[PDB]
Formats: sequence, structure tokens, C-alpha cells
Amino acid sequence: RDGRHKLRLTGGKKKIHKKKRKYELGRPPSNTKLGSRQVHVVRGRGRNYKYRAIKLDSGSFSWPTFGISKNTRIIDVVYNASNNELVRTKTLVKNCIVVIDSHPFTTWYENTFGTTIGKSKNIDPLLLEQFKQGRVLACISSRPGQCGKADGYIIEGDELLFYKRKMDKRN
Amino acid sequence: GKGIKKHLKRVNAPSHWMLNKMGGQYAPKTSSGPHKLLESIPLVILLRNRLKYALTFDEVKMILIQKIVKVDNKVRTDCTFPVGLMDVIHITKSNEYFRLLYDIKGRFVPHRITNEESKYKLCKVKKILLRKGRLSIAVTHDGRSIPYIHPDVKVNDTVRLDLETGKVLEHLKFQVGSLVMVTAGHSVGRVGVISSIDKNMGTYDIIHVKDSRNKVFATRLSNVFVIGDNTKPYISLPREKGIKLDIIEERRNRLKA
Amino acid sequence: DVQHERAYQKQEGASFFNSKRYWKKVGLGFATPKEAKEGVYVDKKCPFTGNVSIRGRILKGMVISNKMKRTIIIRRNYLHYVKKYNRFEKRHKNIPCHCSPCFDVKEGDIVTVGQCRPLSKTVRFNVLHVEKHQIFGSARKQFVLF
RNA sequence: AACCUGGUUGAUCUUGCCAGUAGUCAUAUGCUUGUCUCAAAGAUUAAGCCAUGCAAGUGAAAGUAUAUAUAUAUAUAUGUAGAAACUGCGAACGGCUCAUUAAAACAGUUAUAGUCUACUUGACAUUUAUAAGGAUAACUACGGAAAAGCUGUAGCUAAUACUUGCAUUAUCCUUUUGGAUAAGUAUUUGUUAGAAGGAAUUAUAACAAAGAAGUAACACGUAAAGUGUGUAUCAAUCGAGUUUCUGACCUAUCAGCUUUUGAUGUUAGGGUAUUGGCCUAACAUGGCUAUGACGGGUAACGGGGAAUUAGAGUUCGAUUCCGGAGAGGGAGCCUGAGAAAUAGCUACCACAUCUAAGGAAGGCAGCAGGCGCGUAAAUUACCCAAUUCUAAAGAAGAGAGG
RNA sequence: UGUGUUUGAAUACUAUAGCAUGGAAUAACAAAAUUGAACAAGCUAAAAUUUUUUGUUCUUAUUUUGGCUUAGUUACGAUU
RNA sequence: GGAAAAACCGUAAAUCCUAUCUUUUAAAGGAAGGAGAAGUCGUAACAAGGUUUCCGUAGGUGAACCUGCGGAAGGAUCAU
RNA sequence: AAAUAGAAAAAAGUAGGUAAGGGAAGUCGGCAAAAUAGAUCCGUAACUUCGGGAAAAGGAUUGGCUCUGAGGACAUUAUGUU
Repeated sequence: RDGRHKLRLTGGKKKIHKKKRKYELGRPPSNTKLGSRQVHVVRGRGRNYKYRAIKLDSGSFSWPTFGISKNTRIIDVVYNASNNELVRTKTLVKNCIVVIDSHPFTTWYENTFGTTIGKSKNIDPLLLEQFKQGRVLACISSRPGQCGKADGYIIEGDELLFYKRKMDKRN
Repeated sequence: GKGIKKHLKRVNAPSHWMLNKMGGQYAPKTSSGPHKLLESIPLVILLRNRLKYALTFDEVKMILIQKIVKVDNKVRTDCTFPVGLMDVIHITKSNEYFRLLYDIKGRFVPHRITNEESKYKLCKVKKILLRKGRLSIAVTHDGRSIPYIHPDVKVNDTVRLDLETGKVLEHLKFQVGSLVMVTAGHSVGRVGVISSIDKNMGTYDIIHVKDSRNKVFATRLSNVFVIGDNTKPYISLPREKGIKLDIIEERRNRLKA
Repeated sequence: DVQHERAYQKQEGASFFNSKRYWKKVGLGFATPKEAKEGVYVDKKCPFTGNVSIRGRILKGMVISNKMKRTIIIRRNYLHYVKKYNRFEKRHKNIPCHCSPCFDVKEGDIVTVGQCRPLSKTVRFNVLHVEKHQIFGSARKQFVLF
């Protein structure tokens, strides 16, 4: 919304002037949770539409090594970079780390390489074990509250290690 | 509340128009269309205030409602439709053809054009865009898209343009030694030849222009319109031909007639 | 080390699946740092490899504070004309400017900054060249004119 | 028109004031006004209040007529007018005031490679078929209330209101020709390739996922194979939001301010039309200050400008153009492209009207006119002929305007 | 016989700041010895060129270019 | 699909309580300053004004003032 | 064990409690009674002999449980025992 009612650059105080306009703009935060797809269309200035996802379960997750994407359910939200409240309460944001079902990707790898176009350079053993046990960590990257969908990427190596340490006197 | 301002006062309206102080509260406000508000004439101004083919706005409406006048081979009843810097008006009933040109007094004038030569215009491109499939569209000073243009033509080039098919007869590369018309700025409403181009980095490109009295002046690149070549002027200018007489010379010349 | 913060630090144009960073050419009399190309960092507020648009005015000032993280303050000192006395008076203005993590910046350095795109409330500018220099006494209290 | 006289004394020269004197699109008032042309006119005092009236609507080639009127052809057909009513589009402009607001608003000067943009303009589309599916208003009837721009049932029936939907191009083989294969614009995600701009994560090209909306089931009519209305994307245009730099009246009997509580930076998110502490969490401990910060004052809207000007200057700028603010006070929404609108709505407070006292409706700083205030300010006139605006745009409307 | 004609609606101020722009003076500032930097020579670690065996991957080396260490040599290097 | 109604965050009017600042504005009574009339009491200042003057100061005085202390001449001395 | 016991349970007394709505209007008198009160965190005026006023005024918080962080001693050259 407005900034003119906030403190002056010196730290000084500025009198209230100009009654509130439409186009200063700003609305309540997204609450998007885990549940069957439900969305409300939001009407922005100029008739510009935004899609407010209120519940979703299955997003578009990208295996970036082969650069390929499939729609997959998210099992759980496991770590959030911005704060611990959002992950504990289960509200998605574009820097949530979620867990995805690995089966479409696992099928695609099996079809393409013949053991578990294409680069075919072999997946790393820690990540491969995780794909086998179905506990696949992925990072949300779209903004569900704006675009109506929570779409993400499969994490690996240094991003995997950093977020695993972030996720969990003592050790 | 707030939004689109639909009126134009008499005093506020452009000096170029020649709308006198006592003559009304308002001026006509142009429809969106071929040229910018400051850089155009509506049909009401052209019919009544320039041509004087009507006494009043009502008499202009009586002319317009009929099928008689066509611009760009298109009949128009639209009073505040803007006719821009340079294009061809045909009035079928009086058998008249007018090409729009700048005066030396910085106002738009209708210059009588030959019946055959009415076929074509000379059109400056302002931008040229590649759309899907790597497929060209040029964008003109008069707000027209010219699709499918050859890549030889560049973003300040002028082009001779048919009005029946809407497409190009020939084209002129922007360069030093090209006859140029100034369309805005200090030197507005004059014609010269490009003497020299010097690039300006991150800031306004300035172009040096020579008059036909062999006098040199600077002008900003945005508001110089190529209009012919060193070999020939490409279109029918009015008799004055954009050439600058100073006031003392001009008043003495007027007196000596 | 790196990534002391809660989130991984990355930036667009890394392109390390194909592997054929995002360092820029930046234009207008500024040759892009070698230190941007080879540096340990990766950043978005850096004009030499972030998404910053170096647009509008290009100004000079004198650095007064380097205390803030990633952000530095310049004073631009100048003479204001008073018509009645036909004479000048000292005036000056403080501009908070993004630092760029490639550079070393110290007090009394001259810096050529650009108008660019503001990314924070009081920050406006971003350094395009740091001209290494020094001045006697406190820079904030010192009058240097150019 | 670059300028002065008279006034301290018994007389004198000075300092210094007072007095004359001239101007003022700057007001009042006194007296006088045979004339004509020209023409400011309820700002200064109460952003105090308003009786009555009017100030925003719209149908002449092109949505909807069994109220009705009317000219032809064998009750009925073509047709043409048509109260009314749904529909469409406008009423966000203008007109009014200046309480505010003092680095804000505003002015010059940038930037928007951070975005949105109706009408208009020019480009111009991709995943039941001799042509679709009903349901709803006006309308008919019964009704209810003291009153109201209050409205209840049931029967209908249209639309340009609402909902669907009907083979084309390119790539590979053949060699022209003949086969085969594919096929989403915005927008979003993940992977890359990389005409033009100083600068590119831009144009553009490929991949893998999603993905709006769509591409006419509408109306006229050129032989001395044409047109209207309306539609996605792209660009233009009419604009708009932000945003750079530089520019202010008075005050120190206002010297330290700002940071719980975003103050200042960083990081991560969220929101927004988009940048943004705009909003949240986490992390720093800053940031601003005699080149006067921070407060406080202003009979303070800002500017173009006005007066007096030999030259400097000094005083003045509600007030014909531009930009801002505001519509009793705050707040909140709806509608729409555009309004935090106020002849839009809702609530509270401040007002305040009719009531049959159950309830109902309201906003002159629009134009007249009235009240209050005051030293102080015009007619409830006529008209849309001109000037322009609004529409299904000629012919109708407009206290805009004359 | 159709079709009047010449026209005018000028010129300029339009911040002080900003933008472009020529500059010799006058000012400022920077460059400016507890020893400095201009060059020639040699040593040296880095990169590239030329060479060159191994089928859609793949060795090494001379050489050439940039960086750095050290004895010499300049009209060599401080205004009152 | 969906009216009324509730609940939850978020805007947030209004009201009241304080706290600080701002503005007029009331008030019995107090204590100043000035204006006026040729007012009462002195005779302070003006000449050595009959104790040269003024300053700073302190204490006294019905006052005007006086006295002390230390300055100056704006002294009546710019002369043993 | 108090210089007694038992049984009954009204008045009245005495030491106590508790009271709707009001809130000192009763009475010479707020007498009585009650309100208040401990800590930690905030915040604190008139006025003053500048030492105070001051616990001013005026606020907030406080349980239980499961954790997180900070504060030692010894001995291996960064690691242990406690």
C-alpha cells in the first residue's frame, strides 16, 4: 500500500495528506494448504486476473538434470526458509521445501535409461536412494497465491545438504 | 473521481491550430488515432478552420454524414479523427486531393496534390519488430503496422508507400546527405539536408542539418523526418519548401511584391 | 564462508546443468570488473551480475560511511547560487547507494554511481566505478568539491 | 520621468524620524453620475447551514415490438413507423471551493530494461451443421403499506442479456506432383539457444510441464462478389501510476533527533498492477543533524504569473491555463477500463427532514435563490443558434457553454 | 463558360538547475621523494600459439603472449 | 448451486481514559507602566547650580537622594 | 491438662463470615470493615535546600509441563573426564 504515512528519511514525522486511493493497493496474505484443488479468481486493476490457490495437493515438479516436468502430489511440507511457523502450520510459499511422490520421474528414468532424448549421466547415490524410498525433497518456486499453482524443482547436492542441515548443546 | 479527460479548452489547445481567444470556450479534442494530439489536425479544424468549406460545427457534420470525403481510401464521418503529419485526403464530390505538410509558421497546411500522385505517400518508420516465426512488422509515424517488410530497411528509414495496397514502392536508408524535415523542437517546420551525424551515448542523439541558404544548425534526431534525397525531394512540398527567411528579410520580401 | 543466512544463494543465469555465471557488459564508460567475473560471491543487487538495470543519470560523490552491510553512503557537495547577492553558498546531500560485493570501498573514495532501479527505501543508487583515494580528517565532516 | 519639499532652534549645520506626494485587474465606504462602447462580480468573515426548482443522458442504413399506427400482396402475408421496456454505452469529464498539505504537494529535469491502460487507430488467430440449447424482464392478474424511485405471487416471451458448438497449416519420404507425421496466443514453471538496444533474464528459437481466453449460431444491402455491430493477441494512441536530479516562507525564548511499535541496512518470504519495510519473519546496529536536523509558526494550496520597478529589488499570486488536494467529519467497500467517486453506496460520529410516530428517506464548496456571518458581493431570467462534450452520435440532450 | 484572387493569424523572453557543446585567461583540484619511475638485460611461475600418436571421449612437447623477482642505463627525479 | 446466521484473522470509524503540546478565553484580588490638569511637599539636575560631575558597586533614605569604596572626564585642570 | 461435664440449638450476647442494585447520600468523624500489598519488566509529575520527592502517579506480567541459551573445576593440543 502507501508509504507516505511512514516515517521521513531523516527519521522525521510527516502529516497525513491525501485520503486513501484504490490504486495504492494491497490485500490479505495467501493461506494455501494441502487439500483438493480449489482456487478463487481475483480481479486486479484493468481487469487483470490473478488466481488465488486456497488448497492444492498436486503441483508441477521439474527434474532439472534432464529438464523434464511431471505433475506430482506433495506428501508433506518439511522446511521453510522464511520462518518456522509456515512449515509447522503447513502453508506453501516459493521457498518451501516439500516432499514429492517420485513415481512419474522414476518411471521416466526407467523408460529412458533401462535401469534404475536424454543426458543419461547417472543420478547421484544419495538422491537415488531418496527416489527409491519415496521421500524426495523438492523446492517450491512458483507463487501459488498469485498464479494458482505451486510448482517446483527437485533439489540435489549442495542445495540438498544445506536444506537437510537446516531441516534438522546438541547436534 | 479520476480518469480520462475528454475536454480541451481554447487557451490550453495547441497554438499551431490558430483557435482565437474570443472564438469559443473549447477546442475539439482529438480521438486516439494516427498521430499524437499535439502533432495532428482533426477533420473539424481542416474543413472549417483551414479549408472554410463550412461555417459551423453543424455544417461540418452535414459534410461528414455523407459518403463524400475519404482519407486513406476510407470514408469517414468522424469529426475529431486525427489526420497526422503527412497523408492524403480525397474529397470525392469536389474532386479534390490534399496532402498534409508542415508550414514554415509551424502549423499544418493542406497542400494540393496531383490526382495520379495521390496514390502514394512517403512514410517514416519509428520502430521495427520481429514477431512470432522471426517475422517482421514495421511501425510508422502515422501509427500503422506494415507487416512483412524486408530486413534491408531499418528503424529510421523512410519508405514510399502505396495507399491502395498499403505496401512499399521504394525505400530510403537514413544517412548524411538526405533531405530532412524537422517535425518538433526549436527548428520545427523547416527542411534541410543532413550535414553530419554524431552518436550521443545514454542521452539524446543530435543531428547537424544544413539549410538551402547554406546555413548549419543542430536538431534532435527523434524529431527529424527524412523527406527526400540529395538527388531529389521525394514528395510534393508547398512552394516555400521549408526554407528560413529571417523576419526583416521576410517582411521586406512581403513589401516588395 | 558463504550462505550464513537461512536460504541458499543462487541468482538467475547460473546455467550449471548445461554449463556452456550471469556477468554483464553494463555499458556507458564502465568496463565490467574482472572481480565480478572471477569473484567468490553471487548476488542480485550487484550491477555486474544481478538483475539491476543501469538506467538514467550517472553521478559522482564522495563516500562517507561503509558501516552498513552491502550498502554505502555518499555525500555530494555543491555550490548553490543566491541571485540577490550574486554569490554562492555550500550545500550538500547524502545518497545511500548499493556497494557491490566485488569492490573495496573506503571513506573519502570518489565513486561514480548510477540512478538505476531502487530496491530498498532509502537506497537509490548503485556504484559503477570506485576511484580509490583518501582525504585528511573525517569524511562526513570534510568539504571536498568537484 | 534614476528627482523631493514642510516639521528639533532666537538663529545654524547635522543625525534621525514624522508629515506631505505618486501608483495599485485591491477592497470597503462618502458624495456625485446627461452619455456610449467594454466587463470584475458571496474568496478573504463560517471547508457554516440550506426552503423550492433544475444541473447526466442516449434510438433518422444496420440488437429486442401481437400496446399501437400505417402502404401494398392473396382474415392472413410482406413491409414501414411506434408509447413502453429489457439490452448497449456514458455519467471517473465538467462545474465548484482551497480546509489542508512546508522537502511532502508543486516546478523545471529525468527514469520506467519495474508497469497498467476503455473508447479510437492500424496490424490480424491457436488444443444438430442449410446453423444449435433454454430462461428472464417489460407485459397479463391478484395484492399488501400512512408514505416512499417500498414492492409479494403465478403465467408468459426476445435479444448484439446468457450457454454451447461444426478441418487448417508446417515438418519428413517421394525428386514438381503423390504419401506419412505432428500442431495452445497471453500467462506461469523448469531446461537451454541468443535481431535490436550504451546496457538484455528483451525480440526471437528449441525442449518438458501446466494454462486463461478465444477465433461470428448477430444486423444491413453495390450491376449507369458492397457494408454495420462485435471478438483473442500485437503495436499505436488517449492517458496513468510510480520514479531521478535541482529548486521554498517564518522560527534557536526549538539542539540533538529516529529505533517497544520498521527507525536504518541485509536476507528470506508475502502482498500489490508493478518497483518498494508496502507487509511478515530472521539477522545485523544503524540512519539523519548548524551546508539548522528534529520540532513549532504561517491571515501557507504549488506553478505559469500580478503590482511597483533606472538598475538591483520589494510586495503579491483563493481567483480565466496547468498540476495537486477536497466534496460535513473519518472509515470501508461496490460497479467499471478508469472512482477509495461522494447529484455511487454502507456504517459510525456531527448534522438533519417527512411520519398516521409502526417506520421511511437525506447531503448547494453545481446553477439560481435563501439564511447565518459580517464593512462586504447580481436573476429561483432565456436559449442550446455559436463553442464543445455525452449516445444506439445529423436532427436528442447539456445551469458545460452562450 | 466552369472556376474569384492575394493572403495574415509574426518574432522573442519561456529556471538558476539538468542535458549537449567550443574554451587559451582566471580560479580550484588531481598528478605531487624518509628516496621515486622511465627504459635495456637476465631469471622465473601463469596463459595461449605452432607441433603431435589413440573414432565419435583422449595424454606430451618446442614455441608465442600476458604477470612477477633482480645489476646496469636516462638532460633521470624535489621552485621560492 | 445457494439466502439468513455465526466464527477467524485484517482494515478500522467512533467513544472513553490518561499523557504531552496548541489556542483563544473567564476570574475576585494584586502589582506596574503611561496620558491629563500651570496639583501638594521639598530643591535633586542645569553655572563651582552654591558639597565639580558621571560610572560601577554596596549600605542607608519619605523622597528628590546621601554616604562609602574603586574607576573615567563626557572637568572647572590638555600649565613648573 | 488447663476451676467442670453432658444434652439441646430460639431469642439475646460475643469473636466471626457473607451479601442484589446503589456507593458515604448514615454519622461530630469513612469509625468499623474492605480495597491495596511479593517478585520481574516497564513507566514515574508538581515540587526541592538538587541530597530527594519515590514503592510517586500509572501500567503489564507471574501456574504446570517439555525444551533452548548463558555462567565452573580438573587433563589431552584443537579433544575429553567432571
